[PDB]
Amino acid sequence: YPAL
Amino acid sequence: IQRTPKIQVYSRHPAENGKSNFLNCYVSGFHPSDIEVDLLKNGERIEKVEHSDLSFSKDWSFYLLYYTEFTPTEKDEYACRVNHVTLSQPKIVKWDRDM
Amino acid sequence: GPHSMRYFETAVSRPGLEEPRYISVGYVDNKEFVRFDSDAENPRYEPRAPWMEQEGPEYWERETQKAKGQEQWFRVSLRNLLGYYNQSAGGSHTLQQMSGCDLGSDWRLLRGYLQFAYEGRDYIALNEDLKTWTAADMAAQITRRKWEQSGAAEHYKAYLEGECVEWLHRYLKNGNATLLRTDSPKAHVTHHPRSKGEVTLRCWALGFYPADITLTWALNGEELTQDMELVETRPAGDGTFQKWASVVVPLGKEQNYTCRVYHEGLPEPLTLRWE
Repeated sequence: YPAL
Repeated sequence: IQRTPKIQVYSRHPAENGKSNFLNCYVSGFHPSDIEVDLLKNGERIEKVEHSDLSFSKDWSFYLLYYTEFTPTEKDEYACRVNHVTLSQPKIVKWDRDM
Repeated sequence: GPHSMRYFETAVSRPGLEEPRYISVGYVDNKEFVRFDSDAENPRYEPRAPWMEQEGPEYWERETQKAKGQEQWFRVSLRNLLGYYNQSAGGSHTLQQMSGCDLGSDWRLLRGYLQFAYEGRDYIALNEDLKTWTAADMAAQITRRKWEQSGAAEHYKAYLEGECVEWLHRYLKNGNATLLRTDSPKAHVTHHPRSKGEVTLRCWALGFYPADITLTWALNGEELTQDMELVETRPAGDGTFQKWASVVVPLGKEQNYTCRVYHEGLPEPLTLRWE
């Protein structure tokens, strides 16, 4: 999952 | 954001002099999470007071449960002292057994 | 039913120590059953509820590894957030996440759940469609457009729609004696002077579970909304919860007021007056  | 803590002081069971109980201090609705909480016995801090693991609600604000065993007597006065960046001075809420 | 599982993750960055504090807590039907704190002895997820003890070493290790993964995820997100908001350095910030799933009485999925917050305010959240995002503000639009390009949604949905439900099932079967129980509320009313010709009436509900409950004051057959204080349901300290509802009543007319308690475990609502 990609970070903010 | 900054949310001042909501404080509630109370006993697990309806208090009864001479009968072992539990003194609770529920601090909640606060943010950020660094917070100071003490329980008082006749104005004095009580050693070894246990408390819950940090948590938070739907609205993102934090809450903790502070407690300690005690046996309520006629004249013993209890209270909860709470300090948080939103307060200019520690907030003291007295335990009213017959709320 | 309903039923739910939720993981509440908090990360607080501290000055001088470029490693954020990461705290994750898991709940089932709102009861804590697992927890991980990076400020612990040897960070690792730990059983919070008895029915979690039957989990073997493999369960913990895997769970703990993910936590090590989230510490990282939260470390970078914080750093990125710090920028989006043109914030300084050496300060303290909070990033929080809520994730989970709900089920109806039938145990099928009712809703997927995923949402984030920064500094105590909504940041970005997955929509109930588990395909679109709602960004609280400007900066969140950056994360939004950034997450739409990579298709983050589909993955979360995969989890929330499947894995989440599966794990919830197991937890539900393992501790059903604990979770599926209901403790009916015990009620009573207290009296307290408020003003010259004004009185305070307090309705109590104690030892109930789950925490959900409804308290009302009524005149004849209509509920009272004015000068009626409702306090936040609180934990008894032993798994049960407490709450009360107060209303300011004219001195001498108390008898025409009634309290009512509605709760899952009650055959029928509790109705009582002052005495």
